[PDB]
Amino acid sequence: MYEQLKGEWNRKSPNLSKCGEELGRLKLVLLELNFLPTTGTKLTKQQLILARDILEIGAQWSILRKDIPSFERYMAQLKCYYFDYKEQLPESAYMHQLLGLNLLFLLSQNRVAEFHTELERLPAKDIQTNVYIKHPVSLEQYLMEGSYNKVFLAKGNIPAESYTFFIDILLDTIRDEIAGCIEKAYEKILFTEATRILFFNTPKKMTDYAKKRGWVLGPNNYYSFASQQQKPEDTTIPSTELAKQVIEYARQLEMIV
Amino acid sequence: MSEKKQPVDEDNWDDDNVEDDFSNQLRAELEKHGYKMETS
Amino acid sequence: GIISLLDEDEPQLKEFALHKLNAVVNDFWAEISESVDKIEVLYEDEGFRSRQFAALVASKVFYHLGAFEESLNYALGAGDLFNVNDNSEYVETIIAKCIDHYTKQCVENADLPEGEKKPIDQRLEGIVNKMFQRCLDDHKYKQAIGIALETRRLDVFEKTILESNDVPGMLAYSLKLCMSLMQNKQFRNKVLRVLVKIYMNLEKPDFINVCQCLIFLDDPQAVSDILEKLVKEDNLLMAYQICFDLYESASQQFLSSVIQNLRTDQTLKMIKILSGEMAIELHLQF
Amino acid sequence: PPGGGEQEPPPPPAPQDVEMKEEAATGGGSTGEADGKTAAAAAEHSQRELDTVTLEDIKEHVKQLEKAVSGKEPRFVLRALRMLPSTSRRLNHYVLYKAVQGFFTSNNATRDFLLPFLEEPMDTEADLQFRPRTGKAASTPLLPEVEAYLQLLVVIFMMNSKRYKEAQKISDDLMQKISTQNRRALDLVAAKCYYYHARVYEFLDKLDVVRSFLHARLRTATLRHDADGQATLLNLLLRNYLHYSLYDQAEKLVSKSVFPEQANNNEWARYLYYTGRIKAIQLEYSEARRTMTNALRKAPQHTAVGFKQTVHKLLIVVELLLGEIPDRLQFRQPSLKRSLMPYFLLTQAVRTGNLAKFNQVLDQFGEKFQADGTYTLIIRLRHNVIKTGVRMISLSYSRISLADIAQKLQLDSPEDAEFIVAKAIRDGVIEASINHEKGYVQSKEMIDIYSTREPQLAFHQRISFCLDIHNMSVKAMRFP
Amino acid sequence: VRRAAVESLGFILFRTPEQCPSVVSLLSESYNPHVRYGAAMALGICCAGTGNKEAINLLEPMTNDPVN
Amino acid sequence: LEEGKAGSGLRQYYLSKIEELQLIVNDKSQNLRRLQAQRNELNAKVRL
Amino acid sequence: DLYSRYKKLQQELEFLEVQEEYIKDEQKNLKK
Repeated sequence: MYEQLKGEWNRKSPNLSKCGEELGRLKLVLLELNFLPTTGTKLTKQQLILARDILEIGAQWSILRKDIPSFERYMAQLKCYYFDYKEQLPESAYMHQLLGLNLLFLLSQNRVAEFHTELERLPAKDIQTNVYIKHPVSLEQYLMEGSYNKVFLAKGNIPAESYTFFIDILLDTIRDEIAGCIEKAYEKILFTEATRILFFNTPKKMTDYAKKRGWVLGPNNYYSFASQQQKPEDTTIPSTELAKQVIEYARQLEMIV
Repeated sequence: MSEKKQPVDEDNWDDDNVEDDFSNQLRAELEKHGYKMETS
Repeated sequence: GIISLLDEDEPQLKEFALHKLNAVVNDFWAEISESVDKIEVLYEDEGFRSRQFAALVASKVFYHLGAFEESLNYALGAGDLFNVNDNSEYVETIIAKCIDHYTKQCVENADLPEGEKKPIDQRLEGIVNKMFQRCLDDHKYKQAIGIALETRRLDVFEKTILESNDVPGMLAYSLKLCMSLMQNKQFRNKVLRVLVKIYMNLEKPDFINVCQCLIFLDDPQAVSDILEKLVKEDNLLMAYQICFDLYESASQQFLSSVIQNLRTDQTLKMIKILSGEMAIELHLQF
Repeated sequence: PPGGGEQEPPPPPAPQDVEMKEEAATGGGSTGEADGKTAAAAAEHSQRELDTVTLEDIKEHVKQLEKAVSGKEPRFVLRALRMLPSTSRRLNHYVLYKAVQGFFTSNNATRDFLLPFLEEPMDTEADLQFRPRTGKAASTPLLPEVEAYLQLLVVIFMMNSKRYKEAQKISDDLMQKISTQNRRALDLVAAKCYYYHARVYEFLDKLDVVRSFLHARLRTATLRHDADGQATLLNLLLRNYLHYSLYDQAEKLVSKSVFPEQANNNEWARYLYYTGRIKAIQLEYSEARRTMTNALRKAPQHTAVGFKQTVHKLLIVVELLLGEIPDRLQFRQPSLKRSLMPYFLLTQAVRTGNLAKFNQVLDQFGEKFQADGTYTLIIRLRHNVIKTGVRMISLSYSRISLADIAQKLQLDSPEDAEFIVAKAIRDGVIEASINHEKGYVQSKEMIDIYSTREPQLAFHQRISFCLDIHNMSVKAMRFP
Repeated sequence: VRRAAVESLGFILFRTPEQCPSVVSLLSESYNPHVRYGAAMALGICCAGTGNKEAINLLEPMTNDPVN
Repeated sequence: LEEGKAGSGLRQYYLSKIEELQLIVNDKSQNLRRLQAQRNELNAKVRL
Repeated sequence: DLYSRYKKLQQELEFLEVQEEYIKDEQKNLKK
């Protein structure tokens, strides 16, 4: 009961037992009564103040340990607490970077249709202030037109916390797509084109895409084969179904009088 | 029939067909269109 | 957002997650439409604490999708937690299809009496006598007797006529039903002979009963018994009238069969009028 | 009083005559088709509904003193019509009170005694079999009850008198409407109440309680069967969730109730407006702009109404999200003069390669964008600012070098111009291909099998549509 | 055999005589006289002794037929 | 409510059921007399 | 009351389907 609101928050959290205490803290609050009606009564909103705060620090410890199904689990319940119908609910100072964690995660796993419909609930914070939210929507604008390099040159500027566990996934799902463009019929280049297009004068990334992808270095020459299919055709294939369609023509001329 | 979504709503007589195609590209049509010939 | 609570693997979070399921199932319809496999999961455990409730809220969400048999099959797995709730527009619509599925089942089962029938749930008659409990509260038993004719089950037809005492004439009205809109003749005699069982449990015999039943059931010993009863309590008024009605209505070889059961006064009186000679010459006289 | 008081005798008596015979002929003819020919869709139900939208809202707003509409409340305060003598005696009450109100002044309700003059209409031996008469002649005084527009303490009288009607509406749904099926009237009754009940819950707290009711209301509709019931209640349920600026659209994506299947040319046109906006916000631009086109060309039959100018408002944006734009201001109005100037000058800057003007007129006309509810153009149309030219070039040229498209798109760099062309072909903007061997960007092939293989895949729909016209003609032919 | 079809209508429908003028309304207006003949007897045996005036309305062109 | 609880329980089952049974009988009669007059045209052709 | 109304609407519905089937045959027959 009232279990360590700032117990191991500030300095370090190498805990696994306080994770079970946080697990018991979930068994405390969500077994008190409920959170569903929320009519009035600031006194029964007082545990709703703490239920937000324990899921915020639960989302803090989730990205501290990189659990992917858990991070969407805590954030959905946090978003359900900003889905409160009677929101008196004073502004927790962690909200803008917490949504920025959600805005960056849901950008990273290719929910781009879910990205822009998420942006409806933000009235004017995108323009006036709020660089926690302004940075991923400036990031998505950089993905719009043609500008790959402005993403990677704004890599060395995050005003928030480190964001590294998302942007490692976010750039990896960029790299394989450009790799997916170069694994087409674009036959052969050298390492300096993999330096220009992909990035990175020599790390072991050339070892990374030698084993993941193909790209064997020959006599100072890479190799990527033809991914073009044969396109088997007959073009008299619909001869059955076109013979079907004309049957229900006369079937709908006769027989229904 | 009100549908509850209403509430707001040669001078230029056939202008927009001309204007969507050509806007303001030196319309005297002589100073460059007829005057390429100093280059050759 | 409470599907996130369904992801975690402890039981005391499940029962507060499913308590919030049916609370907002009427307003958050299609959110559960993707978590269907999670519930039909949670359902298949035999160690889960509220698996019959999972059949309720699955029946709620297939009711939104229009999958009516899926709500039906999970109402079968719902246990008593479904039918303990009775005042809703939800509950009356999927017991409507349950009666509809059951009454077309027994018409199919009436075609094959020799085994090979279907295994049948028993809450579908637990709502029949519950509807009879409503009819106990109603005084109007004309509605529970309607399904009782349709369900092809006759002991509940006997239980509803050996009910709390309100007329024998209601049963007579039901008997009309057997003259107007009764279609089959195979179980018609069974309905028509279970009426004369309670008539012999009743204190007064009628006219239109044996004028309908026993000429459609050709039992000559049965009218020879019940008229011997009418002789026995010294009632030669209505025994005299039913012989003239039997001589007008019934056919040859049945009057010959019953007059054998006569000898098996007032006896010679009913010799002469079941031969029916005197009715002819007075009709000849007019 | 010598000026206007002498012009007080002309306004009552002909609206005391011909506006009175409106519902007298409507209430008589609706009863005539409710009794015999119980399929009563083809009557003056439709034209009175077109009148109750148009005519009787502007025929009267106030109760029209010297007893034209002021008399309607003491006229219909005494309505039994119960048995044949109770009909014929009320037919005498249709004679006597209309003679008194045509002559003298009857019981004038002073705008707040209208609800006790809605009690004895519901009271005084009123019937359940005359459920069109109760449903229509209670909802039709609610429009003078709402369009008085004073909006003070009548708003709760709005709230009471609708739930008076809706308690009768739900009880009619529970008490088994034999062969009339008032749902054909009760759909737009459920609309006209909930247009202003949505206003009331904009003047007070939120209208999710309406949606919890309307979910149960959509449940009892079409589980019975649909007779315009699923069509009306769905656009009502969709509008609040679109009106709320919360997330609210993936709720509509999973809304699998997409079959109203007929809408009498009026619900379907606005239904395609709402779902066209929905498919536009999840960035599917191709299917959105063609069903927005279908919504604009389906029901425009008005006189400068505004929502036609609103479906024309959103249609030009998604076409600027795919490049093409037609003539827009060729149907200019006294009110379209306000709303042509931002959007015509918007696509003026889009077609040219100017972005400083594009950012200037965003700053100039952003507050007009606030009134239209279209902030999101600045974040998603700056994509097509660079993509309009590459759509224009690849349609003009046939086999272009990437070294020349850099100056033509004035990008001043051939190395990233590969990636803009790569993104457009990734998005399917142009179907062309790239030769990454010496710098060629060639277009598609010639006109294909279009003359041979395609056209039957257009012909199959036109067979099926036209014989269904022949089928819907023949089936609905002979009423006598 | 076509007559004994349309003659057997009154044997199966005499209990409810109201349906019989509705169903033999166009059976009396075929092209062969044999169907029209058994149509006429079907009015005679479905409705036994009623003052119907609907079947009598049907029988008035039936007694004014070209065929004897 | 002796009758009121049961008018929604054991009568609302019947009267909601006979509603659509009333609609189709209403529907086919419009369909039948249409078929009647279409047959009366073709018989008027062949007999003439 | 209500059970007799439900049986008669069952009967009349299956009745005029049969007389609908008769006119389907005759209009098909008069074409030949």
